Amino acid sequence: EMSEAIPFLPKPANIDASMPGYSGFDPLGFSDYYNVKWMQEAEIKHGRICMLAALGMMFPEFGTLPQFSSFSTNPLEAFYQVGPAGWGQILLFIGVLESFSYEKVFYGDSAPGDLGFDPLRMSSNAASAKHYARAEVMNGRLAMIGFSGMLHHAILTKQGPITQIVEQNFVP
Amino acid sequence: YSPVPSPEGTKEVYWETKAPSSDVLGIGAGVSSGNFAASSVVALMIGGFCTGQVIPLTSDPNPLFLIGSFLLPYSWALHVAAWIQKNNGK
Amino acid sequence: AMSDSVPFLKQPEALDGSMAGDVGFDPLGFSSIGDINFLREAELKHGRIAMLAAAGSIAQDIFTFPGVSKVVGTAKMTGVHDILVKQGAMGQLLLWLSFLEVFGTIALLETLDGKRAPGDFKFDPLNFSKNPETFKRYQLAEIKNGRLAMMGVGGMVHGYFITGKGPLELLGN
Amino acid sequence: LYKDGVMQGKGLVAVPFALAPDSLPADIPGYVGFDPLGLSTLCNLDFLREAEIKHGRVAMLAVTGSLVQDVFQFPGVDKVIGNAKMIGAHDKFIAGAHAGDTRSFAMHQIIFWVGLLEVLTMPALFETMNGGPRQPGDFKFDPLGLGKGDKLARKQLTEIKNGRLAMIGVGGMVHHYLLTGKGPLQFLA
Ligand code: CLA
Ligand code: CLA
Ligand code: CLA
Ligand code: CLA
Ligand SMILES: CC1=C(C#C\C(C)=C/C=C/C(C)=C/C=C/C=C(C)/C=C/C=C(\C)C#CC2=C(C)C[C@@H](O)CC2(C)C)C(C)(C)C[C@H](O)C1
Ligand SMILES: CC1=C(C#C/C(C)=C/C=C/C(C)=C/C=C/C=C(C)/C=C/C=C(C)/C=C/C2=C(C)CCCC2(C)C)C(C)(C)C[C@H](O)C1
Ligand SMILES: CCCCCCCCCCCCO[C@H]1O[C@H](CO)[C@@H](O[C@H]2O[C@H](CO)[C@@H](O)[C@H](O)[C@H]2O)[C@H](O)[C@H]1O
Repeated sequence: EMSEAIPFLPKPANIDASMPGYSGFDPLGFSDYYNVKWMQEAEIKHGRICMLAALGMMFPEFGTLPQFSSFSTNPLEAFYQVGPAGWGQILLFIGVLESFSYEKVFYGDSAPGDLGFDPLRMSSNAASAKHYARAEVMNGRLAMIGFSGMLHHAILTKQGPITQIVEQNFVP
Repeated sequence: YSPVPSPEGTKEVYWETKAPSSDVLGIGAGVSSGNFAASSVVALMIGGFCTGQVIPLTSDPNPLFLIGSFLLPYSWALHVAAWIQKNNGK
Repeated sequence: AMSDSVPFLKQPEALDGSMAGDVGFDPLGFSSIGDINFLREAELKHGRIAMLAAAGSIAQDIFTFPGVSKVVGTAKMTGVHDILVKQGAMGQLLLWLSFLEVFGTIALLETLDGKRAPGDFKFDPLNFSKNPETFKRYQLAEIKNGRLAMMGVGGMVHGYFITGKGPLELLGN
Repeated sequence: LYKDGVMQGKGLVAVPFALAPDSLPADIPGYVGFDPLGLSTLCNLDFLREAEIKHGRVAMLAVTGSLVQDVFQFPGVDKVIGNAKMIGAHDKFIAGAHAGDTRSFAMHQIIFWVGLLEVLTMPALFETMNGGPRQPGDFKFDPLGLGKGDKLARKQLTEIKNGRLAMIGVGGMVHHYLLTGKGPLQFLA
């Protein structure tokens, strides 16, 4: 049995197709050493944070909140222009969100990523649940790559992604 | 060697479960987890408010806000006790 | 079992009803933290000091001792306190009450061992507790008047703070 | 329940394409079927019910108050408040409390006493969220003894419904002010 992402390598032993974002991709063998369910939970959280971040690196260029209308459209400047009080409130809200994740991860045996946030019940249909389960991990990985790109491009150009594109400032 | 003395009423509080027993809270062993959490939130608000009044410190600070600023470190122990009582069935 | 004062709340575990004025009123759960005998000593001491303070405020509105009116002028209620730190009344009273409260500290140390009833200094020179029902009636009346005197002293002093008149000067107009 | 299975409870579906969560039971006063966004899964049900009841009761006291405040004023309020009303008054009360005027301290008195009451009845919420014998909204407050039997049931339904209605009313009575000023009957007429 061979890996389907890398067809000349053997299939990794500790990842199976039941995991939603499976593609048989583990050339460095991370799943052979570390706890696979932990690595799934961590991948899901990194991807979700990058989904929110990839939307939020782009969205203030379309429009800003009226109280933050004077804030820069460069994300790396608007990070600093927010005062310590607003970032402290954001950190407190993130901590409220992470209390459930702490309880679930260190004291529970739920599925990876399951914090019990399904108000619309969009996973009730089985095929729909499978498609959303795979698609969350796919768009999460895509947003990880995209947010990495946007952050280092914003380091180089000191402007947002849309702004950097339309001025065509592509060379450092 | 010789018997090591302790004050009267010292019990064994060594724990390997999810949470310690309520005896580690001493006199607060009978306070419910909801009361601890509410007192932690209230202490956090009062301590932060009083501290924010006394960050521009003068040579005549208000004594009441000085006392109330000590509720800011108190809320940490309060939410730890809230977690302890919540996982103790209280 | 629900509390009698607060019917939508559970009865406190450390309140049995054996004490005078126990109707089960403890929503914040203070009796779970402190010893109930220590708390009853605190309540009785606060109430007795407040009874004496209320009676003193009423009497010092009613009349003054000979010579006090030159020392204090027209600065009745708490305004005399500072003035009498400049004189020697407050220090003398603090010393003698500190003596009495050292002996009260010994009495509290005996209360905490289960060998003394709460608030019991056995001070009955004029015998009134001649019957065990009159004793319970006087205990209930003492604790109720102590709580009433706590809030009455609060009202008199804070109204004096607002107006500068006094408890009975206010009712004159 | 009052008219269980007809007015509330089992079987009734409010949004046919967005079914309410199955965790949402059918023996809570006011269940018609209306939870299209599934928001009952994101919080404790006791907290949600008691929060709805408290929001509703505050809105009921506000709507009744709004109408009367726009109609009948206590003697001597004209010397402090004057021709102002509603959302301004609160603010300028604080301004009066900021100015130094020792007789405009009404809103501080009410915040003191309502906060004291909320602090003292907070443990009722705390045993309520542990499945205790107290139901959300039950403070056992019936001085006149009118709901002492089955008559309670009907009242419960009607109360929670009026609460929701009151929740709408204040918003109009506030937001219609924030564009124009005036008051409920000054904006009606
Ligand atoms: C990783 C996430 C992340 C982080 C750290 C930030 C950080 C920041 N944002 Mg930003 N933002 C994000 C995501 C993020 N954003 C997303 C996803 C959007 C699109 C909605 C925006 C839209 C946005 C605007 C329009 C503005 C900011 C601004 C800011 C800055 C000030 C803080 C603030 O008000 O935040 C605001 C952040 C939000 C409103 C995002 C909240 C998203 C929540 C958490 C997700 C909700 C999930 C779900 C839909 C809830 C409903 C459930 C229900 C259906 C059942 C700060 C640098 C302001 C600024 O300084 O501009 C220069 C500003 O004006 N953000
Ligand atoms: C709303 C529910 C409710 C009800 C029905 C009661 C009922 C009662 N309380 Mg009570 N109480 C309540 C809430 C309530 N409480 C709350 C939220 C607190 C603050 C934590 C208290 C604090 C409290 C204290 C400190 C005391 C009582 C006492 C009493 C009893 C004397 C009745 C009296 O004088 O009425 C008049 C009561 C008031 C004006 C205050 C309560 C205001 C509520 C909203 C009105 C309820 C009045 C009630 C229907 C009258 C009962 C009818 C009849 C039995 C007389 C009575 C059994 C006394 C007692 O004997 O217990 C030791 C007492 O000393 N209560
Ligand atoms: C509301 C008043 C009141 C009542 C009913 C009681 C009741 C009681 N006390 Mg008590 N006490 C009080 C106030 C009161 N106390 C105050 C203010 C103090 C501080 C000085 C004390 C200090 C005290 C001690 C140290 C002890 C008691 C004890 C007792 C118990 C024994 C029976 C007894 O003597 O009661 C009978 C009480 C009365 C008949 C009340 C007397 C009311 C007087 C006559 C009125 C005085 C008028 C006033 C001075 C003038 C006002 C002037 C105006 C201008 C305002 C009993 C439960 C003893 C105990 O628990 O163990 C057995 C004990 O050891 N008490
Ligand atoms: C949500 C409550 C609410 C709020 C925040 C306000 C806000 C205000 N009112 Mg108004 N008012 C209300 C309801 C409210 N109103 C109701 C329900 C009435 C009776 C119809 C009134 C009648 C009223 C008059 C006549 C006046 C005010 C005035 C005022 C202003 C000064 C504050 C003051 O003195 O209040 C006073 C408020 C009251 C006297 C209402 C108390 C009625 C309570 C809520 C009944 C509760 C009974 C119930 C058994 C308690 C249960 C306790 C527990 C079990 C929950 C301020 C803008 C004054 C003003 O500036 O006018 C221009 C003024 O003159 N109020
Ligand atoms: C939970 C769920 C729901 C939810 C909903 C919530 C809101 C979920 C939202 C999920 C959202 C956040 C998905 C966002 C994905 C964006 C990713 C894929 C992209 C990055 C773009 C990359 C490719 C790039 C870029 C590139 C950069 C690097 C450089 C540039 O030169 C070029 C370019 C621009 C191309 C709700 C709440 C309704 C409840 C329901 O019961 C369940
Ligand atoms: C000597 C001196 C001074 C002094 C001083 C003095 C003498 C100060 C004395 C202060 C006192 C005695 C304050 C009392 C406050 C009572 C309160 C808050 C009651 C609350 C009741 C509550 C919360 C609820 C009650 C209730 C209600 C209605 C509803 C719920 C149930 C219930 C519990 C029954 C200085 C330092 C100022 C300076 C001066 O130069 C010298
Ligand atoms: C979800 C992600 C959460 C993580 C972020 C939460 C922590 C917040 C970090 C600090 C945020 C703002 O803090 C910040 O304050 C000042 C402005 O307000 C900054 O001050 C300066 O910062 C930069 C210097 O490197 C400059 O480009 C800024 O123009 C300048 O304001 C401080 O250098 C910084 O500490």
